Amino acid sequence: GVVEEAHNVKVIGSGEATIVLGHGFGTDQSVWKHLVPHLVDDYRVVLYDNMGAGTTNPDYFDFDRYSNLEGYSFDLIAILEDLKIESCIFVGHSVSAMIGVLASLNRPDLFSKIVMISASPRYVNDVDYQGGFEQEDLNQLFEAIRSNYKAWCLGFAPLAVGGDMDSIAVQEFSRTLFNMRPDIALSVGQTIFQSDMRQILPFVTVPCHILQSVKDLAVPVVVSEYLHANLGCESVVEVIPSDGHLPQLSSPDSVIPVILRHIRNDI
Repeated sequence: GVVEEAHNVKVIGSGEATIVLGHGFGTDQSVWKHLVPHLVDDYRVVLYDNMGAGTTNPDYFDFDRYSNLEGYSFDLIAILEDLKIESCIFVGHSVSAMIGVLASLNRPDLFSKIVMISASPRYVNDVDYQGGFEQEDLNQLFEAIRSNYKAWCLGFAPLAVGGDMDSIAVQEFSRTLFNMRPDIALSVGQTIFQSDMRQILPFVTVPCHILQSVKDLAVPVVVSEYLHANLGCESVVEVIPSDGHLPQLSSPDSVIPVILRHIRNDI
């Protein structure tokens, strides 16, 4: 199918119990490689890539469509409808947590639970909210992307992944970052880092499990609490004693058991 080719959709197993996993900026569905082995016995598992990932065709990246996170949420519902999925657990890494939230506002019936890893509704600080970034440092970030994309990827990957700067996960993320087309990377980085989901959190109704590393470049721990306090749905937080924004890839021994408990157990 067109949709499923374009998003590199992969479906493993069958049956009603279904889990759909959405990745964050700069990576692709391979971020889930240490989680999926533990899901396939119990669930139909659905993997897909966001439009604009380096594994996707840049001719399909419609700048107007993806200038709002809504564009991605429409892609997610389309995939679910294409696959005839009437209900799933959705696991959203980084921006995909907010993409799943938006999709659940339009179609809450499609989701029984959202499990967020490394989520944030707002990165920019204001006098009454800490998201982790001042606008001036975002401006410098974007200028670096603009001036030398390879150099930016090499410097950003170790910061994002955390841990040892020479690790396999840092190398993997370095590689997936650099596989994006530089103009798409710049555009999507701006859209995500300038986003603001805070105002819609009270309207969420699907239960949410809010998971993050205690040390995350892009997600201060107070953001987990902000999500918990302001989401309209039932929610639970668990901060993991791990480092990094992609901790399911880089620290699976400590992280995967936590994710599995939240998938397998309801609030």
